Amino acid sequence: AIDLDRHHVRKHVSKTARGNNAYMKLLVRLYGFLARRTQSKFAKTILHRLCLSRVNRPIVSTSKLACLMKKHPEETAVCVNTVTYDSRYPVPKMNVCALKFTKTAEAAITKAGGKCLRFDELALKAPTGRKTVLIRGKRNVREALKHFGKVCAKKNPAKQYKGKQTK
Amino acid sequence: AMVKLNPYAKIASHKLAQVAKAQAAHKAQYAAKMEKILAAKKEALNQSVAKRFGGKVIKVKVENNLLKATVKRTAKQDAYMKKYDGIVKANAKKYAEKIGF
Amino acid sequence: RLVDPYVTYGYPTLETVQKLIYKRGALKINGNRMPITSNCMIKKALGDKDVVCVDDLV
RNA sequence: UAUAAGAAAUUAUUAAGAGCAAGAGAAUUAUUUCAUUUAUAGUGAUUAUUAAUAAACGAGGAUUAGGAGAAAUCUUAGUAAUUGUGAAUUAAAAGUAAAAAUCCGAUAAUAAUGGAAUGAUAAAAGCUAUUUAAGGUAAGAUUAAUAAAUUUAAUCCCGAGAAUAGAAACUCUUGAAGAAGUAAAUUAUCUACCCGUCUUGAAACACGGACCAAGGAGUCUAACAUGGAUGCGAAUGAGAAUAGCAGGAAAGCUAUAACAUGAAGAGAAAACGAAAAACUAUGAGAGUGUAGAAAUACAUUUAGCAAUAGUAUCUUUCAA
RNA sequence: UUCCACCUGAAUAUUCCCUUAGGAAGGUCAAAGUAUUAAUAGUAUUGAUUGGUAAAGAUAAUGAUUAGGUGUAACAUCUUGUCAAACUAUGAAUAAACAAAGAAGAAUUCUCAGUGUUAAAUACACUUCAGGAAUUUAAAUAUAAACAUACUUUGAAUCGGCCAAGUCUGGUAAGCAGGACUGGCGAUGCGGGAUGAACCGAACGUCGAGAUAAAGUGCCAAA
RNA sequence: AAAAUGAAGACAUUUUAACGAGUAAGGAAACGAAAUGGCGUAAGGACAACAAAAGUAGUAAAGAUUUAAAGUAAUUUAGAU
Repeated sequence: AIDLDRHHVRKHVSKTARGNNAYMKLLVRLYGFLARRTQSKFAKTILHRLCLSRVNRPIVSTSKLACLMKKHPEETAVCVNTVTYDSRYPVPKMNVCALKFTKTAEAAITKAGGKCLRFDELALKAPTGRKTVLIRGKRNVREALKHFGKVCAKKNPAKQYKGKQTK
Repeated sequence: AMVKLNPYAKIASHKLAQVAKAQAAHKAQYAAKMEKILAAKKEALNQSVAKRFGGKVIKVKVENNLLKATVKRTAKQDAYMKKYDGIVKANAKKYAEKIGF
Repeated sequence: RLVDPYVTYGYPTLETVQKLIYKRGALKINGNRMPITSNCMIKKALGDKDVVCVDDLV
């Protein structure tokens, strides 16, 4: 035998779209083709983010796009996730590419003069990515993250799953 | 596969081919030199085995110069050979003194 | 010295280094233990280190 | 539709005939390897050529009566001081200090010849020949100066690259009268303790098990959580009850809708109820230039998401 | 306590329990899911340390202890022999924790602000060595490390252990009881020791050919 | 594991390299380069001769017994009675 540190186990990185969605399966095929041929780090990033699970693809509201594109006028927002609508604040003019658009978010983006694009048009127009802004949504805002750990802890207590006789 | 990895091997092979042939020829000629040197040694021994032959005819003492030269050398070479012998004996005395402590 | 009971070692000669690399030589390329077959693969790996063939390797 | 390719069939001859499989070879080889033989730049020892001094050692000295050995010619045996051997040393001769053999060292390799296991069959960065010429660092050769030299110079040699041209497509044995392989039974060599379980440890003198068939043991309801797939998303559900529709229907479709969870949090409670339209660090991505040069490697311009940590500011509390 | 192949693969510490045939926190383990990642080390070297073990000592402190001189039994004093788990001046080997260039790879020059310290500061302290601009720059032990490294969540089983020894304690001693470090068996087959859980060699997909390891070469039994 | 290729070929692609012991235990399904791969029992919804008679079956079903073949195996397939 050979004195190895550890034996070969599957690498914990997803290499394909999860689930049986036919359209998401093709997008991974499209960007897997672009990443291999163009060898652009943009396509490798989009391909990697297409394979994340639903909880690792957090939503991005229109207010986040509005703030992140204030100094990028002739640019395209590229978020590999659903784009929701922040009804509290107005939507300026901007181009957004996303997997999914909320019905109220798409109406607000289009009414302001912007365009809601999908990832097939973005690859057609900007395959390597030239006037794009990469955006991902916040991950620590999940209310499940509050209960992780020990609530008796002295530094960062958990949040005590509610149940019997919770005061 | 050697040539694809070490293209210099063709040159080195030819040099080794030269040396092997040259050493064989050098060995062949020297073997001839000893054949007549030993033959000259043989005839002196057969000449001096007449010491067995015999009025107080006592103590056959044998000739000192019964061995004959087989390869001829110039005056400088004959003088240098004696000098070389003296050098060799000095090293033998030098090595023995060191080892003998 | 600390690992003496588990190894043996010494000082190699030129011929030992030659025969070891020529017969058992291999390079780690892209995580793969590829044996030495040509000088082109040696140049691709160690070319930046001014090593282009199997003799500079030796 | 133009071109070699040119299949089948046919004609004259004979070195006159399959497929597949197994076995034995032939020629040239790939990886690994066995056996035998062959050189290992030891200045190691010995390998009859003469003579001398020896540090040690025992014996021997001056007539054929009886023999040994040899065709020798020359020795051997035994009934008061000449001589025998010899480690080491030394002179002259020979010897340019590489022959062969053995021992002591040193290494283990080039190669050649026979095989073995797994293959391959094709032309070569094959090999061979012819040209010009990088090179040969003791050692390719001969020379000369000398010389304890892997020191010098000279001309002869051979010759890498490159260019020009060439040469490989084979035999035999066995098999539907049964090949190769496979299976069954027997024999032989090697090999093999009773399963399940508890246990540090059972083949155990630990327990259950005489044998066979069929049955036989992580399920259902309810609450919470994490996580993978899915719909919608500041909303989601509204197969809450319930009310209607066509169709006759425990199925399906429709109902601006109570409420649940969430969008706001802290406090026992009274009483309250979130911006400096944020800041700092590292960080995803996008362009250009140059070069290696095949991919790629450096310089430079811009961007700053996620995450983490830290800051101001704000809500509630005795206390953040 | 009922099908197969494949991959990874344990445990007997610590805390609490009316706890001792059992639980929960935690360690070891698996599966899922991430991050370009101030986020490598059961190693050595160099440098500055820490410790009080082995050893050593015994008119060096505490304690134990045999004898002999000299001066005034005794006491001083100079020697002598032998000692300490609850004695120590001194003190290793093996070790422990640092450094060997991450406010993000150096450095220098110029400019430089807010608070405070201060007698006052232009000194000093903290503020991304506040901040800002130029120039220079990839250097600073060895070795290894991108299927590296850092992990996050969820969860299983387990916490009766036993063995070895250039180790220790109780015991006359034990195949006895209990420990420190490591390697094992448990969970593990194979070659050898005739036989054997733990010894020695060496860890295992199905095979062919070779060199081997422990150990062997009269026969059983290969040599 | 990494490269290459990728609308359907096929054997769950091609090449290269490393690796493969194991009690308790874990690895649900789906996921084209698949986040392990499969065998078996029964029932339900579909599909099963594409040109208007559309899986097999009195020209012999299921079952039983054996003989051979495929698969590492769970098992499957076919012949004869």
